[PDB]
Amino acid sequence: SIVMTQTPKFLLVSAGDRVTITCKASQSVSNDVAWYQQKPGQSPKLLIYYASNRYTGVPDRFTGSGYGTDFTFTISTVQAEDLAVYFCQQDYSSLTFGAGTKLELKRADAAPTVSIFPPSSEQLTSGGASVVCFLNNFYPKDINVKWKIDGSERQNGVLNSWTDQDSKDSTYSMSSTLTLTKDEYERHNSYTCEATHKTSTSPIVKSFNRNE
Amino acid sequence: SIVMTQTPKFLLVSAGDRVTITCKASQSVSNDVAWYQQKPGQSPKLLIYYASNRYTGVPDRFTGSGYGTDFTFTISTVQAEDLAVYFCQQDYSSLTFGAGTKLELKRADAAPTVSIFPPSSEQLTSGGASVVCFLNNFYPKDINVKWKIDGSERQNGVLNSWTDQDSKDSTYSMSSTLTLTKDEYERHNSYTCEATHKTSTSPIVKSFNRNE
Amino acid sequence: DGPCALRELSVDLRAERSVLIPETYQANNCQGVCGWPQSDRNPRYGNHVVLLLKMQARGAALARPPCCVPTAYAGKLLISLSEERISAHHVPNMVATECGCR
Amino acid sequence: DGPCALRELSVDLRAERSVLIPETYQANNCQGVCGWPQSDRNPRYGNHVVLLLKMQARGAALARPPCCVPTAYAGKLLISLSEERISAHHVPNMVATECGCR
Amino acid sequence: EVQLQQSGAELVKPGASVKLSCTASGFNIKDTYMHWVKQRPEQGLEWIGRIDPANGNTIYASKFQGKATITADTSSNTAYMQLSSLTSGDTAVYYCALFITTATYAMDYWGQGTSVTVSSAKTTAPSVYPLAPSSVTLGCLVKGYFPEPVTLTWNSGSLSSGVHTFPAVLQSDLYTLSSSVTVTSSTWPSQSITCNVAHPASSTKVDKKIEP
Amino acid sequence: EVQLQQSGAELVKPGASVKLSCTASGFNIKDTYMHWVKQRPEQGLEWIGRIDPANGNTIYASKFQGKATITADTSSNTAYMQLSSLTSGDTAVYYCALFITTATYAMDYWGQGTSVTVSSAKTTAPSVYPLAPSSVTLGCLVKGYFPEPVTLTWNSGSLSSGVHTFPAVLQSDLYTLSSSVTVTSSTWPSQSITCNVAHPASSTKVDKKIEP
Amino acid sequence: PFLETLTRLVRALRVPPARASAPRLALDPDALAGGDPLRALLLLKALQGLRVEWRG
Amino acid sequence: PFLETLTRLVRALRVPPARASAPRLALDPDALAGGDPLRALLLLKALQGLRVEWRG
Repeated sequence: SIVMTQTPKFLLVSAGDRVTITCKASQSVSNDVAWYQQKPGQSPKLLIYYASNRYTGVPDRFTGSGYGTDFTFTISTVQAEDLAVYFCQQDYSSLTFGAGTKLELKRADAAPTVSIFPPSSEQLTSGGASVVCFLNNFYPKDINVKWKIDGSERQNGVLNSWTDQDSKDSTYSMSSTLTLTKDEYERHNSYTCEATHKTSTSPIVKSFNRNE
Repeated sequence: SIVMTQTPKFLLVSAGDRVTITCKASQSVSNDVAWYQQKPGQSPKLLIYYASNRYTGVPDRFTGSGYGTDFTFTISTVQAEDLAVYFCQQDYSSLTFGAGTKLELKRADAAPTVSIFPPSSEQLTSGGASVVCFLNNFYPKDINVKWKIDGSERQNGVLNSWTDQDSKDSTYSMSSTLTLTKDEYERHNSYTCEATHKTSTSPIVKSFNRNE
Repeated sequence: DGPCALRELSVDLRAERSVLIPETYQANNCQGVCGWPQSDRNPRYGNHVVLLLKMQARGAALARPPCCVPTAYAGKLLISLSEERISAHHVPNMVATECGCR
Repeated sequence: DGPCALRELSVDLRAERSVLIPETYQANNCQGVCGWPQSDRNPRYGNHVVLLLKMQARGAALARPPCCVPTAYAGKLLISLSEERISAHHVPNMVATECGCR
Repeated sequence: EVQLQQSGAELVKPGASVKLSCTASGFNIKDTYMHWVKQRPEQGLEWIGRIDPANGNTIYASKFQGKATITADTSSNTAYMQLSSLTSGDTAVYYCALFITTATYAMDYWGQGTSVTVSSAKTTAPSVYPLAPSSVTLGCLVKGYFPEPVTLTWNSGSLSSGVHTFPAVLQSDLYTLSSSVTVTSSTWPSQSITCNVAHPASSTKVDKKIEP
Repeated sequence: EVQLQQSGAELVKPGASVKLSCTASGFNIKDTYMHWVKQRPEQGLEWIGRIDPANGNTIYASKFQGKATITADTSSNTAYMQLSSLTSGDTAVYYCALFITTATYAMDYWGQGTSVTVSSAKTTAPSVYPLAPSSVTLGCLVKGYFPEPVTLTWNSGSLSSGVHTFPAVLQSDLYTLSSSVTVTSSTWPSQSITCNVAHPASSTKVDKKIEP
Repeated sequence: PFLETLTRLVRALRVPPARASAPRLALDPDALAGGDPLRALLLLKALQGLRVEWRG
Repeated sequence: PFLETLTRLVRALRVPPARASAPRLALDPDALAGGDPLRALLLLKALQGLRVEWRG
């Protein structure tokens, strides 16, 4: 079977640069190739068929070329609405769908916004306790989060969740949760959520106290 | 001479609506009318000639129609890159350029960011003193700014300056300046800059003290 | 705008030394949009054009949809006047006089 | 892509009762881009097209730039086979056989 | 126009079989073949097989042979795919497609996607909790439910600005989810904000009101 | 291509005369007429006159007759306009234009704009001052200069993110201007930031460094 | 009696293809409008066409 | 002697227009390519053309 190798596997642009992707084949595939696009949570959509033609509604930025065993796809001027994953398909035999290539943008740095929420009354009546920490609108991706109770480390029961890059301003987010039993929760007094990021020489700490 | 009346004189959209403008004439003008666009700080550009056409590079959104004594220009789906002023021109006689129509966008509310700067050392050596107050990234347009020295009103020598709607996030800004002589500045002790806006039941006050 | 139909397009011919007759050079051109079913005043479509229109209607997406183009032409004669010489030239296929989309 | 030229485009004709001969219906199409100066293999341009191209080059902006279209056609014959009846039809102007932009 | 419609998400035991459906609209399936495609979160796209409704001749890949049966019915323009001998490795998203590419024209239509899950757990209902503290952030927390699909909205869909919804995370055969909303200081508690949670599998609808 | 080039801004006494120029490029002026247009900040556009280089026949509006003389020279593709009897009401922006509109084709080319001011004040040089205080805002203030044109930049054009420049304001025949820049907490004072001011009329260039 | 056998033979010879991709679209023939001596010459033409068709 | 007077008359009759807008573009003629019996018929053709031209 024909095997298609796509490069590069990752990319990063500055919203004004030119982009090029290559998709080589393992055997003479004539000029039967197609270039797609898939945004998050949606089905793919054709962009270029055969080797050079353009589907209806495709703007003039996108273009593609190649023949025989080498094919390339290039975008002239990247915009903010071109965050997706691109595939290359062949048709000379049982269809194969490449491997896929991601894409990302750039912008100026920013600092996170931190909020901390304690357990509610209904949950406490139920029998458990959950403490929530939200970090919003930061950049770049990397960040570290730590939990402290009564001035000590705690790394059991934590759950973390991340979000994808926003389509409006290109900023991330994150949520952290700590779960305990009511009896254990009611035995301590103070809790703190700490965040370490690139844009600050000291951690950002948000704390709360149970008694008040 | 032919006189052209353009309506409406102001508009306001929500980035997804349809807009229509009309430009009536004072006499039979056949079908000689053209429509322009002037962004801030640049020269006009043509968009539609002979009452129904499209210059090279004009997208499909814009369109125009009419004949005899009534002409209309409509945009289907407004975007964020369509902030400008639109004119209508006739050619049956000495050219006339209508009156002009503005345009604005919408978004969620936001609060101002306030900073206060005291006089510099070089200026103090010179013989004067200037205190500066910056308000950044607020919405909507209306705001009030007040100056207070030693807990008293002061409304002499103030200068204010505003900024046009941003093309990146559609937010305003403002600067205020207060000027005094060296001796008068050194006679007092404390200064405060107060801002009143729609998104807060109490004023935002930023203060500083001369001694420290 | 309306459907595919003929319209005016003229230029002026200027020379630094001689004088040209006639001055205003007229060469029409047509414009519009021809659709399905036909609402025009020119002759009926061919079989190729209706085939393409049906292919478009079924759901396909052609890489070269039909266009309004001319199908007839006429010649013209020009005269150049200058001292010691008066010349005449004849050039065919200059003025469009009929058109329909193919 | 290349310049204005001729390319393949075919369909299949199907009937629920009778059988059609030939099955694959062939009707080529003209496609490409023609520019100035000419780099093609078809006959030379006309005077109208060169006039339009020069108008475009000077700086103007036409509302209907030149397009690659066909200029010749040929007929075809079809046969329908069914019990108690074999029929034949002939239809002209079906297959394109030349290209040239106007 | 043309439209492809599919069934809903399904959960099955490890060892049963499923029958997915795909029905066209505004088109006749006899014109061309119908393809079935598979997608896994990180393995990329794949090809399963195709069917030709007019004759009934079907083709399958070399890996899916013997565990996928494709059939068609032209009396109502529908296609079915039967998947048998599940082994907890088939949890994925399946697509119904029409493809045609040629030197002069092309046609490409895709479905909406059907999600298939294989597990031996038991269905359960969620638990909804509110979280309360010149800006304010509020949160709604959904805990302890199965299977994945669930819908969360704020103020019945009339509030969609500055709202973040983090993806679900699984641990010990139970999911979790959280949502956060940020508003200014002059719209709370002067107004009412509620989070609505709908789980279709168990047919549960809940609405919770945030109070100080 | 076609390009229109113009002269620079001019300041004139109340009673003298001015001579503005407009030179084409990549075109022959004998092909069509040349139009001169006027613009005031709030009164909208107007029409002054047109000239035909081939014959020399010129046309003027009914209001500008007798105080505007248009001439052309085809030996170098240039047009001149002489404006006489200034009365402090001619301070405006003037444009050089080519217009053609027809049922089948059109052309529209504009210049860059020449600014004319009429006043009896005297030229003067500016004074530049710095302003210093998880974010930091810094300011550069320009005070006491004439006439209006002046350029301000940060780090010689290597810092253009989060920078605001407010418009000039006139009081007691003297101008003022300010600029603000916001940066994060890990790029100051660890780096160097300076504001550069250039006044062309007096040929002055200054650079000032912000320090704590 | 005779023509029906020819129809059956023609249908039988047109075997389906084995390719994995659709070659082209299908369109019904409906709207491109135009001792028996018929049944004599028409069959000659049909056989002449089948000669070329079958070689594929 | 005679033709030059005709050229001068033709130039004189072509008065400039008074309209305030350009009617159309101007393009030089080097784009398209093709008892004296000449000077006998050409003058007649030119006068026939001028007959129609002058009425405007």
